[PDB]
Amino acid sequence: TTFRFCRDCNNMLYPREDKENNRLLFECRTCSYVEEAGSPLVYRHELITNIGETAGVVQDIGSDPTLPRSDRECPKCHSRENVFFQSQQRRKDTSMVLFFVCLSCSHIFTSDQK
Amino acid sequence: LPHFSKDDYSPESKGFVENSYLRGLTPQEFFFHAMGGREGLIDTAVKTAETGYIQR
Amino acid sequence: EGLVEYIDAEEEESILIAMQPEDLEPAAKRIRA
Amino acid sequence: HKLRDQVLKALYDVLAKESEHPPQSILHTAKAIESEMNKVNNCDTNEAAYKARYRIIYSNVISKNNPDLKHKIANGDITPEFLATCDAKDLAPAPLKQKIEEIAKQNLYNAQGATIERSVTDRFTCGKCKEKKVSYYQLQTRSADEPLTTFCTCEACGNRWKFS
Ligand SMILES: [Zn+2]
Ligand SMILES: [Zn+2]
Ligand SMILES: [Zn+2]
Repeated sequence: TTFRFCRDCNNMLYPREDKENNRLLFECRTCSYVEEAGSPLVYRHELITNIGETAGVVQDIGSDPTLPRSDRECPKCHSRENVFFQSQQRRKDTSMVLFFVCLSCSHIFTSDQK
Repeated sequence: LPHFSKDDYSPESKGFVENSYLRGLTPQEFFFHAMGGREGLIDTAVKTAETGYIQR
Repeated sequence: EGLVEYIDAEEEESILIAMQPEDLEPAAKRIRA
Repeated sequence: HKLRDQVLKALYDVLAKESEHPPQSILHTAKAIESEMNKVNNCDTNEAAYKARYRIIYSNVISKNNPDLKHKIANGDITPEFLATCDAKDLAPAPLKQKIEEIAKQNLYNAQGATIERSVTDRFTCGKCKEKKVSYYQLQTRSADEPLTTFCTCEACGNRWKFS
């Protein structure tokens, strides 16, 4: 789904079809470089998504003082310290699942058990 | 409010009022009380002009 | 010599605030990280 | 005779392809001609709905999940029954079945709406039925010169009123 660029000249590659050999050949519209396509997938709309609750993590989230602290442990390092905080996505239907990030194992883990 | 830790829905956090009048308040409850009162005052001061127009 | 510090209307979201000088600083009338 | 040869060849293919081999190939083409002659009894190749029931039974056979439909259709479960069944949800398989009833239960629950429950007490008395099942609720309406309204409603019958 990614947007490849011509290695000779960093420009947006477009799909165009072979006339007789029946293959998608990503030809550059700037220069004459051409490349066959790995998959017949071209375009993808994705009208439904549920993604974005997790990321935005820096390696020193716990360096900020404002995050609360708890005593549930990381289930890799067993250290009782932690940093917990809710979803990083905000829709009007995002969940009350929580995200728990530790400093010792430096790992993200949740509290869902379904 | 900037005075609690992050991401809480406790009755203190959103600010359910614990105390009665007589023992006093905490400043957070004082602030929320002022919020609800000010909402009552602004809705009254707009609705009086609108109801006067529609009555006339 | 740096004992008080001006903080504007915009900064406070990097800052936790205490109500009292001993509200939780050590580790009937009324009710009170 | 295009349909009555094509569906017969289809049943030739989907019965020879089975692990249940046809040494009783005359029995199996008897089963196929019985299947097709009850299949036409809905339509006689004169109704557009002929191909739909054929597609249902055909891809139920070629489904896999399940392959056991071939064994039960060769060892029983007769073909004039399986026009009048229309049991496409009911067969092939039962885990997908119990999935569908869980889905239907979930949808029937989620299509229900808002049911705010109106906590009651016996403090006041109704006007219509004069019962102390007051669905009371409290809120402020007027200006600053007064407290709340003391809104009232009876839940035993539906009678709304107000206290002064
Ligand atoms: Zn190029
Ligand atoms: Zn760990
Ligand atoms: Zn009543």
